[PDB]
Amino acid sequence: XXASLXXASL
Repeated sequence: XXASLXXASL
Protein backbone atom coordinates (compact mmCIF):
# COMPACT_ATOMS: atom_id res chain seq x y z
CA UNK A 1 0.00 0.00 0.00
CA UNK A 2 2.98 2.34 -0.65
CA ALA A 3 0.95 3.74 -3.61
CA SER A 4 3.19 6.03 -5.71
CA LEU A 5 6.22 5.69 -3.42
CA UNK A 6 7.04 2.02 -3.96
CA UNK A 7 6.14 -1.02 -1.87
CA ALA A 8 3.10 -1.50 -4.13
CA SER A 9 2.02 -4.71 -2.40
CA LEU A 10 2.08 -3.03 1.06
